[PDB]
Amino acid sequence: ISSLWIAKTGLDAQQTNMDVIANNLANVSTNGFKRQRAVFEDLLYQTIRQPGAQTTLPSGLQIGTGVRPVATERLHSQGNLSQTNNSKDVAIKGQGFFQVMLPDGTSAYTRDGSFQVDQNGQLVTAGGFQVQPAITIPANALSITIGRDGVVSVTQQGQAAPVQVGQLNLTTFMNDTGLESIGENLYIETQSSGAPNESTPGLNGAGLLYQGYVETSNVNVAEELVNMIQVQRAYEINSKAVSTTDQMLQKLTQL
Amino acid sequence: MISSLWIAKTGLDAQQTNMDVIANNLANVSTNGFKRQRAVFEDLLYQTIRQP
Amino acid sequence: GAQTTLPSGLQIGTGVRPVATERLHSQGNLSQTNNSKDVAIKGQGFFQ
Amino acid sequence: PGGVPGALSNQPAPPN
Amino acid sequence: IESQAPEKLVYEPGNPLADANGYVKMPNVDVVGEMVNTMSASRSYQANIEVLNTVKSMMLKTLTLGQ
Amino acid sequence: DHAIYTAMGAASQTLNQQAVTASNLANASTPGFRAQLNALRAVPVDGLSLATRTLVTASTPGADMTPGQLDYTSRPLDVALQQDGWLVVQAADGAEGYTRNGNIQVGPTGQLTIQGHPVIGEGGPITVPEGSEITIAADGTISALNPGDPPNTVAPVGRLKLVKAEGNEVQRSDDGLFRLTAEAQAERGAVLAADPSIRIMSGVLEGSNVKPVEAMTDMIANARRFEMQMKVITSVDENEGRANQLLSM
Amino acid sequence: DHAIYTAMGAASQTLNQQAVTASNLANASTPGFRAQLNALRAVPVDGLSLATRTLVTASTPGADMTPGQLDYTSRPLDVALQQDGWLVVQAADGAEGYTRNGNIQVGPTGQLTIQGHPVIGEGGPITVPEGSEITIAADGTISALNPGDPPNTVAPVGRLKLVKAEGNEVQRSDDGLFRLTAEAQAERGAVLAADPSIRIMSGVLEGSNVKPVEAMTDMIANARRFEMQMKVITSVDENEGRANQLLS
Repeated sequence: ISSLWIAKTGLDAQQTNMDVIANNLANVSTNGFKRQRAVFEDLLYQTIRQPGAQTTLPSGLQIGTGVRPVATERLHSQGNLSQTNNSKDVAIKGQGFFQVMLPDGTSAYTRDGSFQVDQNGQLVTAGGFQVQPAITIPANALSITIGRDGVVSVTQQGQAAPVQVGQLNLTTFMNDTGLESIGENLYIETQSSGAPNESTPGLNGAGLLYQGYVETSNVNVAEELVNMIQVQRAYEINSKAVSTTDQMLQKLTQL
Repeated sequence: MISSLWIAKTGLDAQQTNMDVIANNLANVSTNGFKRQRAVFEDLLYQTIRQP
Repeated sequence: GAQTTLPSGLQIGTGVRPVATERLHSQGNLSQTNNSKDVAIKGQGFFQ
Repeated sequence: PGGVPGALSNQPAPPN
Repeated sequence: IESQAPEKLVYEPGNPLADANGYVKMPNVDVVGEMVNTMSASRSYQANIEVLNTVKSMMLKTLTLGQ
Repeated sequence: DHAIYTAMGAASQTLNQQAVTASNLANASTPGFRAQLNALRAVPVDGLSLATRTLVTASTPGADMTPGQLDYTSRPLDVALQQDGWLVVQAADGAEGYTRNGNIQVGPTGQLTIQGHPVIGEGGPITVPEGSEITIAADGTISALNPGDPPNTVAPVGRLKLVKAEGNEVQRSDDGLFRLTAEAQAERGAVLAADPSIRIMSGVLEGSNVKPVEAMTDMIANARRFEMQMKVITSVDENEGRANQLLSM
Repeated sequence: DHAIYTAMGAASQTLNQQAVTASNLANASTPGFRAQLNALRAVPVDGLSLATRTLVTASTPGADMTPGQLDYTSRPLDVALQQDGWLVVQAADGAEGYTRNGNIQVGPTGQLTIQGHPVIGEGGPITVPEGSEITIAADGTISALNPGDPPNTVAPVGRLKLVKAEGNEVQRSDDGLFRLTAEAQAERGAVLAADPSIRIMSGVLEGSNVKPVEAMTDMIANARRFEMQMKVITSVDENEGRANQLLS
């Protein structure tokens, strides 16, 4: 029956909005996580009888067909900074993304600023993926400094002048909402957010780098709880709608 | 099947791991030459729903 | 049948059965009991 | 040629 | 004849039968109308059977005219 | 006998009306949703004598224009409109549609869309320089700043086309967008002029206006109205059997 | 007299659909499970005069490929695939099968199994050295470290065979494994080569993907449809009685 079919679409959509809420809440401790927000749209409205030729009420019957989620979108709203005295952690001040290399050979983009030097120098992410544009750190390093403009300088012994290593380039897109989230803290260019523009930090819109800080999660907490309460109540309302149509048909079928 | 439970379970597990790491860091204040640990939590794979 | 439309065909399941319950061999934590007779194992090993 | 009466011959049979 | 009431639409974009907009067409069968049609057809069937029985009895009695 | 075609009608339409209310409940979280109103109309059958049969049909007399929910998302693109105010978008069929959704999304090209339909300014669809931070003023004015550039270079690019229309002047189309009714088009023209008195708030998003109390009460009434129709149908069916038996002998 | 058979077919196929739904619900806790879809097809009987009789046939059109929820278990051998990705195992009858169950187990002899089915690697079934600690990378690579040895001596042993296939290219076998359809086999070959674009997460197990809302709605619908068919059967059953008993 139309009622059961629609109310089912409603219940499924509130479960999606709770899944989104649960994903946002589970990622409170994630570094550089952008909150997800679910938007829904009503489906095609069916016109059974057109409005009449007109003091009185119009005469039509346009029953809808349900609801459907359109596209859960992330709010690239900048997060806060947490201090971690680790010299390898850098945080972005503004809109920008680090470019890393996936094992398949295609480039992904991340905002988590936790990096580590692996056994052959090379700043890699926590998952081990290499962080283009390749940064090799020598073993004679006494301290590593990542500058405002992405200059990686390394101090050594018996050398008053710090030996540099490279430039950390940030990727800038024109629609940051549009990147496809692969999963493992990586975004890829979709048909939207195309033409990834490489730039040294500080110019062409790229953000600055803070060494020793990590950008915390964007997720606000009270919004999630209010959304959860509303989702639960809408789910209960749709369950009461399902209950009504079932009883109605139980009386019709027990004719 | 329930889903939102298996996501909140991962949330609870991540917070439990964080609390274990914090407890280890606090318990070893008096050790000579101990290095603080920080656990990095970072999300799983996303499922993608077809959009005709 | 030989194949637009939906692949016709009634295929009905049977249910669910439990096959085997497995134990997770992960190192547990250590608690301090001053009794000198108690020992804890750091690794995969069993007293015979 | 007759056949099985009732349920078997009034349910949609397999193609072949 | 196939009824001309508009087909119902369900949003299942993963269904192979879904069109470019993702809507699967489901039948426009009205349950209450069909139940009432079944009941009224049954009553008309019984009325016609009773009519036929009465008419057959009347001719049987006509077969014994004048006797 | 034909009494069964009266009650059954109220049994059928009660389902149709329910299929409206359930739909309203399925979009409780839809941004910028106008709930469909349902109403039953009594259509009498006029014929030859003792006017005695009056059927019922379920119709939807427009929609409910009471403002929806108002949450505060710290997003410079989410916009909410004052009451009896509409945003203007370009519909799927090259036409003009009005909406309450303020979830404007900037495409990679920089063209603004709402639900995939590009928003409309005074110069038509609104485009924005690629990858620029956008702030919408309190009257629809749009300012774009290229990141990294000094704020002194904030320059306006366009203005949203905001219109004013009551709930009686607008009809919901099958694609979910509202259009001018025939009556309203007769006196206001095919294209609505921009209303400069409409005030728009940036950084908040307008939710749906589905009332839960109304929906729950309507569902209870629907169920307890069907049951009565099913009782009348059963009574007529039981009555017809005797009458049929009357034809014997 | 033959509308009773139409209604009986409808009721029996409603029972079949209910059986499918109950089987789906019974596996709400089955690791890496794919729900069986159900759809009532209509078969129109083609006689000469008025095809006023159309029957109902239940059908199961493939399965549901929406991933479920991942339980994070602190174990290196429980793995979860990307969306629309499949692990490859050697089937029961010496053939190849695909699955989502990432609960990889090891034996005393060291061979990897899933539900008892040995896992297939590049060079055939994967065998790990006896009694070693095993880690699975994010692209299928398998590393083995002998117990009580420096972790520096860890070395890769093999790579899992991870494939990509959609619902249209996949049909469930009677033993619970998924295989290629004939029309997909004709295009993509008898054996699917490894797909390097699939990422695999180690330490998370994928559960079932049965949706409770759809199952409950389906059960309600099945009950009501069955009641309507019983009413039709009862209505037909009285009329025929009267007719014959009287027109004799």
